[PDB]
Amino acid sequence: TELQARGLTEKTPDLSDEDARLLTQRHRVGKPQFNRQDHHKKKRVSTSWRKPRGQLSKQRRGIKGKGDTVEAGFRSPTAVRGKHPSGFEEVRVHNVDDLEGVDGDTEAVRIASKVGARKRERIEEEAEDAGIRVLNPTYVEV
Amino acid sequence: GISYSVEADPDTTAKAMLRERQMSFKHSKAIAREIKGKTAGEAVDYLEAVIEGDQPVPFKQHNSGVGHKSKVDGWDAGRYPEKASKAFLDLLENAVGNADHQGFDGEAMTIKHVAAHKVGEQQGRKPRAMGRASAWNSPQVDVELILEEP
Amino acid sequence: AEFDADVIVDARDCIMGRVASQVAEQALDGETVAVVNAERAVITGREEQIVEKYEKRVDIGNDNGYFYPKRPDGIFKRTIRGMLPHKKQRGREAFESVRVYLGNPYDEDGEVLDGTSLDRLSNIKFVTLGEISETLGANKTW
Amino acid sequence: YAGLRTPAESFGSGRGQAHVPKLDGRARRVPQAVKGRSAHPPKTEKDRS
RNA sequence: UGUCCCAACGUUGGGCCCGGUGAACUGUACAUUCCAGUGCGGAGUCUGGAGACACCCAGGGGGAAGCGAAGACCCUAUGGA
RNA sequence: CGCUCUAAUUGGAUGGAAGUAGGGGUGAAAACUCCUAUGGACCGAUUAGUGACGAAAAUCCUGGCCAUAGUAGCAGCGAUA
RNA sequence: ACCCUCAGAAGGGAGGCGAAAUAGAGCAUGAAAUCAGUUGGCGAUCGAGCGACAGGGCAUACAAGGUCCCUCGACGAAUGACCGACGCGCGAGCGUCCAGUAAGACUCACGGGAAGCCGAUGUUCUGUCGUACGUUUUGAAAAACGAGCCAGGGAGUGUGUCU
Ligand SMILES: [Cl-]
Ligand SMILES: [Cl-]
Ligand SMILES: [Cl-]
Ligand SMILES: [Cl-]
Ligand SMILES: [Cl-]
Ligand SMILES: [Cl-]
Ligand SMILES: [Cl-]
Ligand SMILES: [Mg+2]
Ligand SMILES: [Mg+2]
Ligand SMILES: [Mg+2]
Ligand SMILES: [Mg+2]
Ligand SMILES: [Mg+2]
Ligand SMILES: [Mg+2]
Ligand SMILES: [Mg+2]
Ligand SMILES: [Mg+2]
Ligand SMILES: [Mg+2]
Ligand SMILES: [Mg+2]
Ligand SMILES: [Mg+2]
Ligand SMILES: [Mg+2]
Ligand SMILES: [Mg+2]
Ligand SMILES: [Mg+2]
Ligand code: NA
Ligand code: NA
Ligand code: NA
Ligand code: NA
Ligand code: NA
Ligand code: NA
Ligand code: NA
Ligand code: NA
Ligand code: NA
Ligand code: NA
Ligand code: NA
Ligand code: NA
Ligand code: NA
Ligand code: NA
Ligand code: NA
Ligand SMILES: [Sr+2]
Ligand SMILES: [Sr+2]
Ligand SMILES: [Sr+2]
Ligand SMILES: [Sr+2]
Ligand SMILES: [Sr+2]
Ligand SMILES: [Sr+2]
Ligand SMILES: [Sr+2]
Ligand SMILES: [Sr+2]
Ligand SMILES: [Sr+2]
Ligand SMILES: [Sr+2]
Ligand SMILES: [Sr+2]
Ligand SMILES: [Sr+2]
Ligand SMILES: [Sr+2]
Ligand SMILES: [Sr+2]
Repeated sequence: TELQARGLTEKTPDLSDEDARLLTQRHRVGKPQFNRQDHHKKKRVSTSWRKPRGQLSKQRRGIKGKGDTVEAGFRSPTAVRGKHPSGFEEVRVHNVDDLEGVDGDTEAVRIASKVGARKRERIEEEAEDAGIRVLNPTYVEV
Repeated sequence: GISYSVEADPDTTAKAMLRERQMSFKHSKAIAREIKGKTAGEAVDYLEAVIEGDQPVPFKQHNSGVGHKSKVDGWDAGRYPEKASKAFLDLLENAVGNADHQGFDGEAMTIKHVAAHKVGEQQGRKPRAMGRASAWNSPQVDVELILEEP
Repeated sequence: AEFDADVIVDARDCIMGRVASQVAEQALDGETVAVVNAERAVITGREEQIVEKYEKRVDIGNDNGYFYPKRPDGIFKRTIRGMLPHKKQRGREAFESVRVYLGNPYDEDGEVLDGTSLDRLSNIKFVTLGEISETLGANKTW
Repeated sequence: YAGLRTPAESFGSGRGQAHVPKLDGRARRVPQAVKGRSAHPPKTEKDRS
């Protein structure tokens, strides 16, 4: 009568104190948008980042207000970089065999969009029985 | 051409459309805007009065150079686009006709939705001085109308 | 016509600029202020030079316009306006919660703000807003 | 010779137009022109062994 | 002898309003400006003030160092004729 | 980092591929990825190659389109109809 | 096809076919520019590189993010008190002690709370900074040059020889 998601939807990974601290830092500090200079001024200029190269470029010259310039200094903490917000490390899965070797306590699985409903159903029941959470679960009426 | 841009309940609604009409698109927006919400009958009487020159159509957007009209309410500029008005009369005639054929009281139905869309231009050319020719086109207009029981 | 002022200031024998400076400060802090007896407010210096300056403001102008007040009423309020960011929301709000009056339309007597008083027994080189207005050609309605 | 089979010439300065070779009011030959030559295309002379 | 003093009235066609038809030039963006100043020394856009309720019609063209034409002058090129 | 096609190894797709639209997540970033709708047949990953491989700009090219504008013109000619 | 409408082999309406007519004739898909209608935010007293970063308003079906707020407590870097006591200075005020104490960003735990609620997205408001971009140039917001807008197109390639 209502929609329910398959699998261990509420599962949380177990992280060391230091990893939870750094994951919490990443989430608190965040980062600037880092969109290309003046993308908002011209429709033909997309948001995709490009190093401002104009000799007189205000952003290139680092003028406050013209947006931040990509620099290594903005990198996220190594210990948490790339983690899903939940804290899990993601593993891209295309079939049931891809579930092999995955630690459901430290990794969550993400089924490629290309995968069909039939193969997804098998992957989803096998992941749950392996204690692995599926990030993009199927919702069935139960 | 267009497709109705608004949902319509067949059990309490009647529809109609004009296709590729060669008339002012700008006049059509003005007219649609003015008759929306009116009853089919009121719209008709209104448009006949426009063609007769007794009731101006407010020109709120395409108004450059347009002289003011005392009978325009809450606005200044207006005109009497008789051609696009006659086209709307055909549309209403079709709408009300369909309406009645379905068992509704056509004239009494409210104009729930009415919008004009420019579907293209009939291209023309006009010779100019100095050996050159410039565009001389005709707008092509589609217009949708949905009538609804009170 | 009725102005619930939290403060009623008496400008009599008080240095216009010093009162103005304090009324602006209070107005920005949320206080509703009514300056009274503006025609008796005072400005130090040599009357001839002072008048030359206010007459210059009266003569300045053109099509765009430089409407400078002649009544002690407006002279004083303009003085206050120049101490407020009257073109910003907060600034206009403050300025609009300040009113100046010829004489005292209230029943209470205004208070004399510290540091704004001029000792007539120790000063001979000063002028009265009212005197300036008369010279400017205003119709002495006070 | 792809894109080079045209006597297209540029009008130079004077008509408020970019100096692009044109023929019958159509731009041609140059790489930035639609129907123009390929600037640095695959070449048969290249040793691919 | 209306060239002028010194301009007036009138005529015809436009102009203005209405139906129909229906282009072009031009357009980095923003743009209600004005006075000063500053700045590559000739600013609607920077600074300080002043002024500024929105929209529309007609007008004569002050400004946009207006639009149109990669200055024809001048010089430079181990250029052309 | 991304693009084309080749090869080896290895996967996805009518229980819905690519693309597109809106939206969620990751990466300093190039860009990667998922969800929903549309779509209705193809699509990847790794490794070694391949190169007519990346655009905001050139009075750049071609196509499409907006403001200009319901504006100018549809009067002027010794043939005013 | 049939029917209705219409001056009408037009068009429209209803209907029939097909998995799909949003496959109905330059008829697979259907971007942007852009147009009509409409939803959210702003809006007829107010100011212009259109934003970046902070923080407020209002708006939000699901899915793909799940956090966030307040009492208190723990930890507690640099920094760092009030009050009180004593002692100086013409005075504003300062010194010694209280004391490197109380406080102190982040993070965490207990208890309570939020689900338009936290993130995020749209728009708008406030604060701070801010006169595009690319090029030319000693110096460009420039009254120096380029572009109306968008999509697609658009520039280190081959042979030989040498290093
Ligand atoms: Cl790195
Ligand atoms: Cl049009
Ligand atoms: Cl004035
Ligand atoms: Cl201000
Ligand atoms: Cl004195
Ligand atoms: Cl921390
Ligand atoms: Cl190179
Ligand atoms: Mg853009
Ligand atoms: Mg007019
Ligand atoms: Mg000719
Ligand atoms: Mg070619
Ligand atoms: Mg030249
Ligand atoms: Mg010469
Ligand atoms: Mg010679
Ligand atoms: Mg492999
Ligand atoms: Mg391209
Ligand atoms: Mg005009
Ligand atoms: Mg005659
Ligand atoms: Mg198609
Ligand atoms: Mg470039
Ligand atoms: Mg120079
Ligand atoms: Na308008
Ligand atoms: Na009116
Ligand atoms: Na009226
Ligand atoms: Na003074
Ligand atoms: Na004045
Ligand atoms: Na040829
Ligand atoms: Na070869
Ligand atoms: Na005469
Ligand atoms: Na002018
Ligand atoms: Na051009
Ligand atoms: Na907001
Ligand atoms: Na240049
Ligand atoms: Na520049
Ligand atoms: Na300049
Ligand atoms: Na154009
Ligand atoms: Sr899919
Ligand atoms: Sr208009
Ligand atoms: Sr103060
Ligand atoms: Sr020339
Ligand atoms: Sr200013
Ligand atoms: Sr004129
Ligand atoms: Sr669309
Ligand atoms: Sr290329
Ligand atoms: Sr046009
Ligand atoms: Sr005639
Ligand atoms: Sr003529
Ligand atoms: Sr049908
Ligand atoms: Sr401590
Ligand atoms: Sr392009």
